[PDB]
Amino acid sequence: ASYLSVGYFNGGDINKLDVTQITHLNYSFGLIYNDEKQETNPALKDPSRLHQIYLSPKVMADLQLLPVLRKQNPELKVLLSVGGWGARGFSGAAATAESRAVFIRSVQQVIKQYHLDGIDLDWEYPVNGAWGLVESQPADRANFTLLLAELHKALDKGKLLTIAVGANVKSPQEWVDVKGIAPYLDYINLMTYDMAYGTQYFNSNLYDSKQWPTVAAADRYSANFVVDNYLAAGLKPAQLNLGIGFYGRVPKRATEPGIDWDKADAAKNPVTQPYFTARETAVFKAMGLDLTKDSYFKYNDIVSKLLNDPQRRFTAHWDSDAQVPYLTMKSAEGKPLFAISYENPRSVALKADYIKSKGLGGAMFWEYGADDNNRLAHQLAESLGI
Ligand SMILES: CC(=O)N[C@H]1[C@H](O[C@H]2[C@@H](O)[C@@H](NC(C)=O)[C@H](O[C@H]3[C@H](O)[C@H]4N=C(N(C)C)O[C@H]4[C@@H]3CO)O[C@@H]2CO)O[C@H](CO)[C@@H](O)[C@H]1O
Repeated sequence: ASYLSVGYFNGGDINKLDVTQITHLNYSFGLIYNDEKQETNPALKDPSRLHQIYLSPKVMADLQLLPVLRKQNPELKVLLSVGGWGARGFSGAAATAESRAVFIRSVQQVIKQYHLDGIDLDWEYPVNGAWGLVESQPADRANFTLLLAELHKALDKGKLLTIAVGANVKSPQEWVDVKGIAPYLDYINLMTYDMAYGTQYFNSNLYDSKQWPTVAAADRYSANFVVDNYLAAGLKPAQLNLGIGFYGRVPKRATEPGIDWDKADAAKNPVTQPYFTARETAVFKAMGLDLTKDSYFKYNDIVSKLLNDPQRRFTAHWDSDAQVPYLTMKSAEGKPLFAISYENPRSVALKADYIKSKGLGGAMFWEYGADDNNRLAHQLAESLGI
């Protein structure tokens, strides 16, 4: 058996990447010129370029460096990934025969100009939108299928067409017609992370934790559960890459009450209460993580600031059921508080073992700039036999 290792790089530096350890490199992000009224990026509002791909100056400069990287690994495939969390424009781009043709024409132009091997679409998310951050409509689901079918017909034979899809149970069931789009995609990147929300402690647990259990049923996610949901929806295992996050998250449960929305009196009667005080929030703020804005910490920052804290305020632990590491910090009363879960070489190796045991097509990871001296990608490549 052979396996993929599909590495994303958030470039929009790139020379520190060891591309000998991956089969595919996705450069992130291309954006989409769009007319969504809430768009705040002034560069995307050019009406003469509506529905085309926007490349910032840094993105253009980095894409021109790709022939250098190709020398280091002549087998490497390089794609541009368009979209990302918060990226507007897909709903409109996919909506009509006119808009789709503009977008496809732009994809073809970018692949030719920068000698890319293909394109990755990272739409977060069709139908659902994303809590007011991108426009959506129920027609997104059928329109996404049309866009991918028309992209497949337009792309030169052999160029790659891939997508990234969300962990949410509703993605294969309601948002994306996975059986309908499977004929058009070389592989599908499952974003099997970002689970440390609501009442769940862990961000990318492989299985459910018993020691640190998720309280509300609708929050009970694991990478295994996500894979099973896409398989049950009809995707074949060889077409799937299990996504691995080179980062961790402080769970929302540490700082926000957790709601079980299956309760009739849900909003006023939380089932979990926050356990961070201002003391713990200030510790993270002083290290660059403002928990009022976001909750993630890159793996290299976990290593430098948390695992190697001079005053050893963070203690590393292993959850044998979730198969991922986590850190605790001591409260003012000296009690352990669950601070952050993440991925380390041991847990990355167990996810590669899982890939092999299930016959998945490979691994994907987000993102290479957050690795610690390429150690997580190296472990992934070793465990997968890359
Ligand atoms: C809309 C938004 O919030 N934008 C912010 C962006 O936000 C980033 C960031 O939140 C990143 N999170 C992590 C953990 O790195 C996420 O990263 C996510 C990608 O957008 C998704 N796509 C993939 N793929 C395709 C594998 O993984 C997913 C990844 C992890 O959740 O991208 C966003 C951009 O789109 O971050 C920078 C840096 O603080 C901010 O100035 C701001 O631009």
